[PDB]
Amino acid sequence: KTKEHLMLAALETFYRKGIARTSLNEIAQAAGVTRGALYWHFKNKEDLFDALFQRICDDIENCIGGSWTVFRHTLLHFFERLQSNDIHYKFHNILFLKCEHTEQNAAVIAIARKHQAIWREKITAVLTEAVENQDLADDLDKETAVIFIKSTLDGLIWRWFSSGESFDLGKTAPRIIGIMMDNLENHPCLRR
Amino acid sequence: KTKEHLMLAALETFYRKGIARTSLNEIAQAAGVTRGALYWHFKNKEDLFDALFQRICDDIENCIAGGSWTVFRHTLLHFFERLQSNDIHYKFHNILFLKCEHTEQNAAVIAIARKHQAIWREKITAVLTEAVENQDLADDLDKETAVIFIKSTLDGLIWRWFSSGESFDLGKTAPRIIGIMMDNLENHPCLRRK
Ligand SMILES: C[C@]12CC[C@H]3[C@@H](CCC4=CC(=O)CC[C@@]43C)[C@@H]1CC[C@@H]2O
Ligand SMILES: C[C@]12CC[C@H]3[C@@H](CCC4=CC(=O)CC[C@@]43C)[C@@H]1CC[C@@H]2O
Repeated sequence: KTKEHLMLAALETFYRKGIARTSLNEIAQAAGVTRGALYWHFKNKEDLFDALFQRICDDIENCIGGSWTVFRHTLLHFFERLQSNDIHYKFHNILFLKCEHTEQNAAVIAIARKHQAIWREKITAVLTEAVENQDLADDLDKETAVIFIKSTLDGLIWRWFSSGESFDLGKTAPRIIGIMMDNLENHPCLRR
Repeated sequence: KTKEHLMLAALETFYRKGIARTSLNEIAQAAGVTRGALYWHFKNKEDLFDALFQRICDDIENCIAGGSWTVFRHTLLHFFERLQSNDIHYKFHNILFLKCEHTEQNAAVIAIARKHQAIWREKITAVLTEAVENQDLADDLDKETAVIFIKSTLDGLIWRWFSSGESFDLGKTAPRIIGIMMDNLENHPCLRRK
């Protein structure tokens, strides 16, 4: 029952050509099946992409003392896996570099926005649990903190991919995370 | 001259269709000129892209005017203000971050973008060196890491704003981000050489 084989074929084709220029025919041909066999498992490009997104989010929550400490470990492990896990590597490379916000990709981009709001929620919860445990201040502007966290991580990923991986992510990621963590805990500009 | 018209028509077409699906024919059509009149001024899509990037880079370098590290603060704030208020800068950076897939077809356009990145990396290194000499930044500052820190911090704000459909106020967020980032460059020990 390996609907996993069809996902990995879409991942390879999205990786090689981008999402806009990938056709269902290509994915089926790459997965070595008929259009009909592909269709029984995934109606169209969006559901392939949604399912890869789900696989990524599931790997993250699997790998999951203290809530704020766990969060630190989650961000660190994320950038490790970006380097050592080929699916995580190729998926985020697609998300940041091969997903033009065109009207051809409108439904893929709605999918991505859907997981963005899930992730915003998981962050808002971590921030609230951290306020309660006294890791963050009570006047933490949580809404700007969520933007702050997402921008920081997005910028490192975007920088690393868009530069052709020209720097050592294993050296650089802990320092970016270390700084961002310190700012959330201490910087006045992140409060109301 | 007439180069200006052709360049705006390229920018609109890149913003509508992205760089990869834009044709030189369409740009000519959009601009009201024959294919041969365009080719005279711009030999290919890459030349148009390069022209637009230079004009953006020229705009920023023009708007330069206590202490040059505090000037850096200003030009950074002016960048994010221009992004929200200037149509060419908004469209151009939208195309750069959202409509420029890294396929084999765009590789020449990406090379052009990497060339302007390197110009900007050296411009950042020079601002950091002046600020060290001035002692706005510790002489101990790790300049290589700091440049990646600066680009990654700023890139992340831009990516976040464009890819989320501009669902937050850049005018209020960007000054906070810039203030934190510059605080970290002066004070955070993670940005020193040891
Ligand atoms: C930054 C990001 C959204 C937020 C994600 C992040 C990956 C790590 C992470 C895991 C969580 O448990 C909370 C959300 C975060 C913090 C994602 C990587 C790309 C995406 O834009
Ligand atoms: C971050 C960035 C490179 C560095 C640029 C930045 C725009 C603002 C800017 C102006 C300068 O004076 C130096 C370089 C910087 C700081 C660019 C926006 C996109 C690009 O990736």
